[PDB]
Amino acid sequence: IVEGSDAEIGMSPWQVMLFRKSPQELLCGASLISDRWVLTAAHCLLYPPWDKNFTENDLLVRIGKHSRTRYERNIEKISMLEKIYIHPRYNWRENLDRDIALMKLKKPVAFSDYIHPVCLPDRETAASLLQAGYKGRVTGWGNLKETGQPSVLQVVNLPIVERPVCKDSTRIRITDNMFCAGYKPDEGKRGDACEGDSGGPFVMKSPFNNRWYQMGIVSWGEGCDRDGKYGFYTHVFRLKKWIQKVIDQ
Amino acid sequence: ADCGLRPLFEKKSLEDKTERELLESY
DNA sequence: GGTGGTGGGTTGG
Ligand SMILES: *C[C@@](*)(O)[C@H](CCCNC(N)=[NH2+])NC(=O)[C@@H]1CCCN1C(=O)[C@H](N)Cc1ccccc1
Ligand SMILES: [K+]
Ligand code: NA
Repeated sequence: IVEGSDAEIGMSPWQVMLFRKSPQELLCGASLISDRWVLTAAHCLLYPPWDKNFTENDLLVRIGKHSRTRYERNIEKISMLEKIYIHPRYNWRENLDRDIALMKLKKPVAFSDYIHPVCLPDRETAASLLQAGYKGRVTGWGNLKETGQPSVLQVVNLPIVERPVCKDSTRIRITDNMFCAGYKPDEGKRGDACEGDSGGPFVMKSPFNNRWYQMGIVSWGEGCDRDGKYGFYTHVFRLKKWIQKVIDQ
Repeated sequence: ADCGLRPLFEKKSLEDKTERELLESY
């Protein structure tokens, strides 16, 4: 998280960390959506240009963490991976199209105050909240700045930018399975996701029901917190069909 | 079923630092 | 330490 602040305990309890088994290292972020399910970004386990073909027993999942490293005794739950569902039509070559992947845990997790899932947007909430100029939270232990290593979970709130701006904000191909969010140069306010926040959720708290909704998934960008540059996230609802498909497995 | 309600914010009936900030945008 | 740098924390000795 670039130009953010330290997290309050359990303000993102659904925040999930992808850890690698050997060498023991962080990969990126994810999101607790179910009790046995976690949702991340596909480039975070499969990006051939970076020689990445991560298997089940290559990865851990650390839920309900706060300190980036030190093993929080009697707080964080470390889980195993049983199955990994990556989107078949994940266009990794061009523009991380359908940058999304799901994770079946060995068996379910018991919730604490530090572990608690986020809601998925329905047909209504998606249209209702995902208007440009509306604000949403992004979390992760990602870079503080592009090269940036925070000791604690980082938080930022950012407005959705409208499709036109994003379309030509970059020379990269933009789809509706993608949305851009962040700050205009003029806006004086700064903020953006950085490399390492990937798979982390773009959450929006609904005003009707005080429930939190993961609207996005930290996908990509060009640099970090740059002027005319906005963080790109995976459009959750425009994939809630495939999402539903593989949970009904 | 119980998602999106933080058992120390929504459940303890509490605001965070900047959920107010989020609300004010809508 | 195991997992930081201080006692508990947000969680034991
Ligand atoms: C894996 C994630 O940590 C990271 C997300 C970066 C988000 N931060 C910003 N700037 N909003 N993803 C990446 O780094 C992706 C994966 C592959 C390369 N990449 C990029 O963002 C490139 N800088 C640009 C890009 C290359 C290929 C396809 C799409 C974008
Ligand atoms: K200790
Ligand atoms: Na920006």
